[PDB]
Parts: sequence; C-alpha cells; structure tokens
Amino acid sequence: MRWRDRIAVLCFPPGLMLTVAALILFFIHMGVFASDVHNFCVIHNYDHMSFRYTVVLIFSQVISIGWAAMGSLYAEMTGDKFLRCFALTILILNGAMFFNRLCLEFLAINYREER
Amino acid sequence: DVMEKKDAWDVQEFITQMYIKQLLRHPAFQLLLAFLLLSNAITIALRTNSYLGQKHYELFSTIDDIVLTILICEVLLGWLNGFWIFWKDGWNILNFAIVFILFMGFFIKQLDMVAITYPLRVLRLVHVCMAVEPLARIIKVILQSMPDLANVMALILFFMLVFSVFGVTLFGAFVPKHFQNMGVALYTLFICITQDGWLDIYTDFQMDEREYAMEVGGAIYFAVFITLGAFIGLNLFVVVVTTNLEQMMK
Amino acid sequence: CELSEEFQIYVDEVPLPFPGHALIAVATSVVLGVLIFIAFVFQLRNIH
Amino acid sequence: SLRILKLISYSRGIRTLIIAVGETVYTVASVLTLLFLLMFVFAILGFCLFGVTDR
Amino acid sequence: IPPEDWISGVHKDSQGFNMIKTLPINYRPPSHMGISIPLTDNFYHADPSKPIPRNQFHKSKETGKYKQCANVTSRAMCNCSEHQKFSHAVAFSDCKEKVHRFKFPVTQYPVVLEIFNERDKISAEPPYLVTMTEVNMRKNWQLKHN
Ligand SMILES: CC(C)CCC[C@@H](C)[C@H]1CC[C@H]2[C@@H]3CC=C4C[C@@H](O)CC[C@]4(C)[C@H]3CC[C@]12C
Ligand SMILES: *[C@@H]1O[C@H](CO)[C@@H](O)[C@H](O)[C@H]1NC(C)=O
Ligand SMILES: *[C@@H]1O[C@H](CO)[C@@H](O)[C@H](O)[C@H]1NC(C)=O
Ligand SMILES: *[C@@H]1O[C@H](CO)[C@@H](O)[C@H](O)[C@H]1NC(C)=O
Repeated sequence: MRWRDRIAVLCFPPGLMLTVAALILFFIHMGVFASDVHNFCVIHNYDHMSFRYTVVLIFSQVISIGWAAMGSLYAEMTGDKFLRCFALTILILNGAMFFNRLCLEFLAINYREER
Repeated sequence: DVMEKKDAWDVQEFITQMYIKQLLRHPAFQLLLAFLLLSNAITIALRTNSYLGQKHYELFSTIDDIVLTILICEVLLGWLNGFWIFWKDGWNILNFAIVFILFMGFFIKQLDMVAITYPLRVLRLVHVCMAVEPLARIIKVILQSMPDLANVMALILFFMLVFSVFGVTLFGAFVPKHFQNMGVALYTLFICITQDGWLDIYTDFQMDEREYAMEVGGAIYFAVFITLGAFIGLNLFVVVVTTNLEQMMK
Repeated sequence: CELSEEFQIYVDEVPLPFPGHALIAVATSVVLGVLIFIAFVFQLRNIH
Repeated sequence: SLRILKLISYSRGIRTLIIAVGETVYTVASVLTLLFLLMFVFAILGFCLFGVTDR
Repeated sequence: IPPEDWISGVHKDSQGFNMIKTLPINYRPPSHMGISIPLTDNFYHADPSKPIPRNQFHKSKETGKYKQCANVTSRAMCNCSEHQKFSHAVAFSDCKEKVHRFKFPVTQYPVVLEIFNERDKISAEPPYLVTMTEVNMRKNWQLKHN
C-alpha cells in the first residue's frame, strides 16, 4: 500500500516498528557496554562507571531480548526471506551482546560494593 | 470454510493456538517443571540440618532463584493471553498470590523467613501436582464438599456456645486453669469434644466431696453432652462427605 | 590508665553478592526462553 | 508370616473379595499422597514455628 | 591455637576448615568502593622488595605508609621479634603474617574482656563502659548487647 500512508499514521503496519525498537535498544546498550569497557581499561574512573545502575538495565536487556524474539515471530509469516533474515540477525546480535555484558558484570564483581 | 487467504485475527488465534499447544498440552514441559519442583522439594527435605547446609547454602540460593524465575516466567506467559482471564480464574489467583508474596519477600527486604519461603514452595508443589490427573478428582470433590462442611461447623459451634453457657456456670476460679478464661474453657471443651485423654480432666475435678457432690452432676451432664456432641459431629462429617461425593459419582 | 585491646578476624567464602544471583537467574531464564523459542520457530517454519 | 500369607493365598472367596476391593488401590494411593503433602506442609511449618527458634 | 601450629600454619578444626591463614605479601584490607581496591593506608605483611598487589587506580597508589618495614630493603632486612608476631595492635602490623580464620556468617562471636588486678583476674564490670572501633574504616559489622 502507500507505505507512504502506511508510514502515514493513526498507528502503523504490523509489528515492524516493534522490531526496529530492538535495534535502537541494541544501539544504546552497545554504547553503554563501550563506556563500561573504556572505563575499565584505561581511565580508571570507577567513580562514574555504571556500578550504580545494575539491575534496571539488565531488565532492559531482557525485555529487549523478548521484544526482538516476539517481533521475529510476528514478522515471519510475511513469506519473504529478507524480513526473516533481518529479525534473526537482530535476535542473534542482541543475544550475543546480552551474554557479553553478563560475562563482563560477572567478571567485575570485586569492584562495586560488598554484602 | 475454504479460507483462501487468512486475516490478522485468524493469524492471532493461530498464534495463541500454538502458544496454548506448548506448556499446556505437552507432557514434556510439565514433566520438566515437576522434575525441578520435586528436586527442590528434595532439597527442602535436606534442610533442618546445617551439616548439609554448610556446603549447600549457595546452591540452595541459586536453585531458589531458578525456581523463582521459572515461576514468574510461567506467570508472565499466562498473563500474555490476557490479564482479565488470569484475574478471573478459580485457581490461577492462588499461584499469582504465591509468586507475588515470594517475589516481594525476595527482592524487597522482608521478615518472611523460611516459614514463608518453604510453605509457599510446597503450596506450588501441590498446585502443580493436582494438575496431573489422578488426584485432581479427589481435590475437586474436597473443595466441592467444604461449603457443605461449613454449615455443619457453624451449627456445631453454635450448639457448643449455647451449652458452654451451662459449662461456664460451673466454671472459673474452681477446678480452674482449664475451665476459666472463657476461651481456654471453650477450647478445653473442644479438646474433650475431640474425645481423647480427658482422664486428666476427670482427675482434675475429681474429689469434690469424694462421693457425689457436684462430682456426679457436672461430670454426668458434661459427659453425656460430650458423647452426644461427638457422635453428632463425627456423623455429620462423614454424611456430608458422602453426600458431596455422590455428586462426584453422578 | 587506658585499658585497651585489639584483635583481628579473618572471614572467607562469601557465597555471592547480589549481581551473581541476578545473573544466574536471568541467564537460566533466557536460556529456557531461547530454547522454547527456537523450538517454536523450527516447528512453525517447518509447517510452512 | 510371609509363609502364612502364602497359606492365605488360597480361599477363592477371599480372592473374590480382593477383586471387589482392588479397584480402590488408586484412590487410597491418592488420599495417601494428599496426606503426605499436608504432612510435609505442616512439617516445615512446625519446624519453622517451634524448632527454628531453638528455645 | 597452639604455638607450634601457629608456626606451622596448617591447622584444621577436625572438619576440613583451615583454622589459620598466612596473609598475602603486601596485603591491605579492602575498602568501601570495592574488595579489590585498598584505601586503608595500613600495610599488613609489608615488604618493599616485591611489587604491589591489587594496586591499580589513583587513590590506591596515593595511600599506604610503610611504618616499620620502611626503606630498609625488605622483610628479612626489616627485623622483627616474637612480641611483634603476637601483637594484635596497629603500627606493629608490617610483620603480621599469620591470622585466624572463620566461616562467612560469624554469629555470636564472644568478645569477652578480662582485667588483671595484681592478685587475680576478673571480668569487665558494668561501671566499665566500652567503645568499639574498626581501624580500617569498614561498615559491615554489628554488636549484640543488653
Ligand atoms: C528508559 C529505557 C528506554 C531504557 C534506557 C536507559 C537509559 C535511560 C539509561 C541506561 C544507561 C544509563 C546511563 C549509563 C551510564 C551513565 C554514566 C554514569 O556515570 C551516570 C549515569 C549514566 C549517565 C546513565 C544515564 C541513564 C542511562 C542512559
Ligand atoms: C628512609 O627512611 C627514613 C626513616 O624514617 C626516612 O626518614 C627517610 O625519608 C627515608 N628516605 C626515603 C628516600 O624514603
Ligand atoms: C633491627 O631494626 C632496627 C630498626 O627497625 C635497626 O635499626 C637495627 O639495625 C636492626 N637490627 C638488626 C640486627 O638488623
Ligand atoms: C552473647 O552470647 C552469649 C553466649 O552464647 C549469650 O549467653 C548471651 O545471651 C549473648 N548476649 C546477647 C546480648 O545476645
């Protein structure tokens, strides 16, 4: 249809947008991961490293993972290989980045606080 | 019918059909959940012993987290089909309350202790085990029978009050400490209604005037009242049981 | 005169702080999620 | 006593009574499991109410 | 703990737990911002001949004062004695090596104090009120008292 009008309004076509949201979640979480690694390696400024927001961005991680999955499932029935490849690539990169941040946080454990 | 091309709502109903196809009809996922719950039940049975818990406390915490996260995942998946149907259900309210109390005591600080953490887990154990069929009929008829139990309980308690007036006329400050305090008196009368080992009480009011006194009167009144009430209660219990069970047999 | 004393205590085997528990819980949760979802995609794609 | 049980393995009337009462095995097993679950629930409750305090 | 196994330092409490631990060389107690970064400026097992452990980050390197084991070359050069091998006090801690050990949650550790009075040994009295301090700036301990 008028993608034009599709992108017009009232709302929007099926899912899609919900898939590209995982992309911009990937963008911001990659930026935060880069800042974490940068502050861990050279500058050594543990005062302003993300030791403080710990569980809330992990919850953001998991809702983004579920969102990318649900978008892939809700976009697979279009019958076109490109959309499926798009969604599956986003799922794979989000899962890899989640596991990477989990390994990073489990590694830097002696640096936050003690209970 | 022919259904040349599906629409959005057919797609949604089909997606929900695959969603209820797994974890609700597949025996494998329920079997895995039951296996995990039986394993943590075994670890519960491995408690009451610090000699085992010294090498097991960290593993106990980890398996607590695992069972909590799979419980909340199940609750979220149930909420996916709709919040209204999960809120308007006869039994899902209980699982929701169980996981809500457990997670509230877990993440937020709480005085709930093991006396909340473990009974809630075994309540979930029961709620999982009744879903597997060969005790579901018996639990169903137990919950069908309890509303008919309620009237028998109410009548029994009302009769025991209207006879406890006659009791408390000869109670308090004499043959005391079990006939006094007017609620300890009521519960001692209930103890005698349960009809076991009241010879301690029989020796308690013994030797009033060593032959008859009120040692005859109060004892015989209370004894015939006890035997009549005990027979009536036990009968009414078994007859309500069989009455509500005949509803099962139909 | 000032009566004072000092002593030393070493403790060990901390099980885990909070992020370790959080990480193992969410890791198992998402492992189950991706396993169930891989099964879902495999079935629904192989029907087509 | 197991040999005595093998003695009582005869008497076909007892066999017919056993047949007539043998379909209740599943029912008594289910009620036994319910008893065991309730016993476990109040076991952990009683331990946490009176055994944990250690007074 | 007997002195011979205090020297040996391999004691076990009949259950698999080491009752005595030799502290790492150039050890400092942890701080609030993390258990791998020292900010306590008090050195245990102080030895200048060896490189410094756990000492990244600027404020860690800007602290740590060698009091007894000074710029005299090393631990064998910084001579100590037996009374510096049992003094649980501060400023004698440069040659503190062997300490005790405990499980993770200690519970009801008895802090019992006794006083010598030239004739006998008595216990601390209710007139003798007492204050507590930790000399490494930590905040995860508490006392039960009546
Ligand atoms: C709200 C939804 C969309 C998730 C997005 C999370 C955003 C809002 C969060 C997650 C990562 C966060 C940042 C992570 C790191 C830094 C640097 C730190 O020294 C102070 C906090 C600060 C500056 C945070 C600000 C807020 C932030 C950008
Ligand atoms: C060497 O040790 C002495 C002893 O206190 C001290 O005064 C002096 O400053 C030290 N010199 C250096 C270079 O550390
Ligand atoms: C012992 O140590 C002191 C300072 O701590 C030093 O002056 C003295 O020379 C040392 N003695 C020996 C024999 O090393
Ligand atoms: C301290 O511990 C001792 C030994 O167990 C005990 O008798 C005492 O009651 C405890 N005191 C407090 C205040 O807990």
